[PDB]
Amino acid sequence: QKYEKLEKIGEGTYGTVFKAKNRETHEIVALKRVRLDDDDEGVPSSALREICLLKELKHKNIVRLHDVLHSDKKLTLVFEFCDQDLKKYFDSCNGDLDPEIVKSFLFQLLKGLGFCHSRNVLHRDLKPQNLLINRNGELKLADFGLARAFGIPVRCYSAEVVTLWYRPPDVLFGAKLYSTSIDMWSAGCIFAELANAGRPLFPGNDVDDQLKRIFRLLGTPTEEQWPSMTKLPDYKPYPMYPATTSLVNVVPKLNATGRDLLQNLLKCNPVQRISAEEALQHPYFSDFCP
Amino acid sequence: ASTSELLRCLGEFLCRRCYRLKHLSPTDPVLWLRSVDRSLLLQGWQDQGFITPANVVFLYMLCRDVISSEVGSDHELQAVLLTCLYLSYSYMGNEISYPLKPFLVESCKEAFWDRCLSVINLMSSKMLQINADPHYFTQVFSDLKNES
Ligand SMILES: CN1CCC([C@@](C)(O)c2ccc3cnc(Nc4cc(N5CCOCC5)c(C#N)cc4F)cc3n2)CC1
Ligand SMILES: [Cl-]
Ligand SMILES: [Cl-]
Ligand SMILES: [Cl-]
Ligand SMILES: [Cl-]
Ligand SMILES: [Cl-]
Ligand SMILES: [Cl-]
Ligand SMILES: [Cl-]
Ligand SMILES: [Cl-]
Ligand SMILES: [Cl-]
Ligand SMILES: [Cl-]
Ligand SMILES: [Cl-]
Ligand SMILES: [Cl-]
Ligand SMILES: [Cl-]
Ligand SMILES: [Cl-]
Ligand SMILES: [Cl-]
Ligand SMILES: [Cl-]
Ligand SMILES: [Cl-]
Ligand SMILES: [Cl-]
Ligand SMILES: [Cl-]
Repeated sequence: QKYEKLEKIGEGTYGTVFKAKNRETHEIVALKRVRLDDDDEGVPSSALREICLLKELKHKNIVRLHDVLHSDKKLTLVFEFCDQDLKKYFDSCNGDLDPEIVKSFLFQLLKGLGFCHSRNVLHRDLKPQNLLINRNGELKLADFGLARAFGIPVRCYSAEVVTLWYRPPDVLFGAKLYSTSIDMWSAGCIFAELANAGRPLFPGNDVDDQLKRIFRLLGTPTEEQWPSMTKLPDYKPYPMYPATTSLVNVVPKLNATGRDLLQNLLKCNPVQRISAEEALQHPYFSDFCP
Repeated sequence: ASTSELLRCLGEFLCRRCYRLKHLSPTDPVLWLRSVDRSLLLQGWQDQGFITPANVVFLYMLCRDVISSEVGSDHELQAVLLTCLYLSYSYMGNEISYPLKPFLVESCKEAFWDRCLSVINLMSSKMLQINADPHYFTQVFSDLKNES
C-alpha cells in the first residue's frame, strides 16, 4: 500500500515477516504483519506491548521500530532490515566463529541488554533467533513480545517465560519473582554457543532434564551458595553433582578470562549473577586481553 | 489499599471528569471492569484476576490523560476505558496474549485499533515511567485516593 513486499523472512505464530521497500524513499525495511480478527484471538496483545517498549528503547544494539501502520484489518510494524539472525548465521558459518567475533557479538548483546535493564525492561526471550546480525558485523536484540516493564510492586511475574534451553534455574524451580538477572543467564547460555559449535549448552527435553544438565556441568548448589533454593515453589531434591567438572572442553575457543565471565553469567543463585554493566567492565572486554 | 475502594475512586473520578454524562453512575465503570476480568477468568485466559491495586493505579494514569471531558455518551466512555484497560492487560498482564472480544463494545473494529495506537503514542513513556520511577507511582496512587 505504502511499502512493496520482496520476499518473506519468517512465518511466526504471532505474525508474518517480509523484507520490503519504501515506495516513497526506496529504503529496505523489515515488516511484521498482524491480523486483527482471529476467532482464536490474543496475537495483537504481544504486538502492542512490543511497540510500547521499543518506542522507549532507542539504541544501536536494539532493533529499531521506525513506524506502525493500521490498514485493511491488519497491523504492520516497520523495523530496520537486518541481513539474518544468529541461528541462520551458525548454519551459514558451520557453527564456527573467530574468537574476536564471539567478543564483538557478546559485547553488543550486553550493551543492548544493559540499556534494556537501565530503562527498567526485562527481555525474557533471549535466543539466537532473536539476535539479528548484519554483514557489517552489528548485533541487535529483537522480539519484545514476551518482554516486560518492572518496578511496580507485584505478587509475581510469569514462570512460563524464556525458551526451556535458556531459562535460569530459579525460574525452572518456578520462582514467583525475578529481576534483570533472568536475562544475564540466557546471555551466558548464548556466549557458550558462540564459544563452541553454536549448539545449545543445556538442551533439555523438559524442566527436570534441563535442571539435571545445568547442575551436571556447574554443580548442584549447596545451602551456602543458594539458601533460598529449597524454599522455591517447585523445588525438589537433585543429586549433588561436583563443582570440579571443567568447562575447557565445553567452551574451547575461550581462554581463562572468557571462561571466568561465562561462570559469573551462569551463577544458579540469581542474586550472584553478574550484571550487564559489570560484564562490560570485565577483563574479557579490556584492550589488554591476549 | 483495597481494590474495590480504588475502583470506586476511579469511577468517582470518571464521573467528575465527564460532566456531559448526566445519567452515569460511579458503579458503571466498576461493573464494566469487573465484567471483563470475570469473563477472562471463567473462559480460561488467566489463572488469577488482573484487577489488583497497582493495576487499577496504572489504569487510572492512562484514563486521566486519555479520557476527554467532552465524552458525549456513556457508550463512548466505555469504548475508551476498555481501550485503556486492554492496553493495561497487554502491558502489565502475566499471560502473554489476551483476546479483544470482551474489551470490544463498538461495531466498527477499525475505530478501536486506531484508539490503541493513539493511546500508545501518548502514554508509552509514562507507561514505562510509573514502573521505573517509584516516586511517580506513589504520586498517582495518592491522586487516585484523593478522587473520592
Ligand atoms: C523470532 N522473532 C520473530 C519476530 C522477528 C521480528 C518481526 O521482530 C523482526 C524484527 C526485525 C527484523 C529485522 N530483520 C530481519 N531480517 C531477517 C532476514 C532474513 N533473511 C536472510 C536473507 O534472506 C532472506 C531472509 C532472515 C533469515 N533467514 C532472518 C532475519 F531476521 C527480521 C526481523 N524480524 C524477530 C525474530
Ligand atoms: Cl518458521
Ligand atoms: Cl526514547
Ligand atoms: Cl534499514
Ligand atoms: Cl543502518
Ligand atoms: Cl561492529
Ligand atoms: Cl519467539
Ligand atoms: Cl517486583
Ligand atoms: Cl531465589
Ligand atoms: Cl553454581
Ligand atoms: Cl554480584
Ligand atoms: Cl502494598
Ligand atoms: Cl468492586
Ligand atoms: Cl463510600
Ligand atoms: Cl447524557
Ligand atoms: Cl465480578
Ligand atoms: Cl492460559
Ligand atoms: Cl479535557
Ligand atoms: Cl462486551
Ligand atoms: Cl472492521
